[PDB]
Amino acid sequence: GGKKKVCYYYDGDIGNYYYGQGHPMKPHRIRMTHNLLLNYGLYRKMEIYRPHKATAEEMTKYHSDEYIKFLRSIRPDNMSEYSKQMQRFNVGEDCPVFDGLFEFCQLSTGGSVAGAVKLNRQQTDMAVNWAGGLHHAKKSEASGFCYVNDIVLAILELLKYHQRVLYIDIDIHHGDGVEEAFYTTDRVMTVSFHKYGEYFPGTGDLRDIGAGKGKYYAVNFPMRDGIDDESYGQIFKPIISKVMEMYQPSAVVLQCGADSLSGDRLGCFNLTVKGHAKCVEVVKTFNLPLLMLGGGGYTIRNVARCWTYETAVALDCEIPNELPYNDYFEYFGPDFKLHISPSNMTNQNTPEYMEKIKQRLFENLRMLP
Ligand SMILES: O=C([C@H]1C[C@@H](c2ccccc2)C[NH2+]1)N1Cc2ccccc2C1
Ligand SMILES: [Ca+2]
Ligand code: NA
Ligand SMILES: [Zn+2]
Repeated sequence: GGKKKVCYYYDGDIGNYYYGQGHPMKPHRIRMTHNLLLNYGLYRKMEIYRPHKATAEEMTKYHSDEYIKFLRSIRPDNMSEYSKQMQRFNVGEDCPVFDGLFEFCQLSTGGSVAGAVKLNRQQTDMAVNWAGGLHHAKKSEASGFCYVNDIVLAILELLKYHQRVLYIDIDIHHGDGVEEAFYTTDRVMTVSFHKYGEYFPGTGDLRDIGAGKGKYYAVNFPMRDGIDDESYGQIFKPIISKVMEMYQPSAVVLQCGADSLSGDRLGCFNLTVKGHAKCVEVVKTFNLPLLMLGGGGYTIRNVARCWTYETAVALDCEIPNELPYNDYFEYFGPDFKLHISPSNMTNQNTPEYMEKIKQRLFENLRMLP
């Protein structure tokens, strides 16, 4: 279906935001990604834009005015004055107050909304925002290191021009904030694959299918530890194909959280970069306007590898396994290769479990008109 025009969103300041000592979320991984893909020469094939800072007006298309006013006002130096408000909005522990928190939100969000605008205007086929994908943020509360739900905001932008928008989430966590925003509408179908069972956020059971007009428009594929490329690949393509057939969206948002990779400091899946990127390849085959977003990922060398390779996939550009020299070269030792190996961990997702969950979701997809 041809090679695609790709617009890529990046602000060079993003890597300077720091969640605090010991916090596993490292915005610097976005800068490592960017530097790696520049050193592969991928800037020659795509348009690179610096996102605007999304305004409080843009954010309150979804989020409450009280919550956004709080995020814009809270700082490490006035936290004592806001103790009550911090608890109301779930800020101060997993979602710390840090210097430049609101600007981080603005840049994360600006990339996603700007990409959606570019898609709406038919000026690109794909838009990429690796600083986006903050799927846990809720209307009036922070959650799981997420403050502003850039994904929901981008989908609201797409809904100006698209009757039906499909959201797909391959982060190891359930995309609960996105699901919740659109749970009672048929104008967005949310599809999340995630680890389920004693695992954050605790949502995304098979049986959560939407409500009201949105009944059957939320799809959740709960998984166990140790899922591998072959097991994931054999459910992802059939599920997404059936979704595309039955729902017929006109735009797609794909959250590419890299915490579903093998060796992730917080995740317990066993995907390689190739296995993760196969999801991008599958979605790309439908030739629909596509917004590719970031997400989790805590082994930062593997995040940079993953999103570099997925940018190359978006561009249909073959890149060598030998990493080019770059500003973070030592982070890619001891091998200095792009691709990763799976671990020897047991896959707790038996082939029968995978088929059975698939069959249950197919029964739900038969309820669409
Ligand atoms: O990986 C996650 C969530 C965050 C989310 C994200 C993406 C991009 C930037 C900020 C945030 C990706 N998925 N986690 C939530 C959570 C909550 C509590 C203990 C560990 C974890 C890990
Ligand atoms: Ca997910
Ligand atoms: Na929905
Ligand atoms: Zn995650």
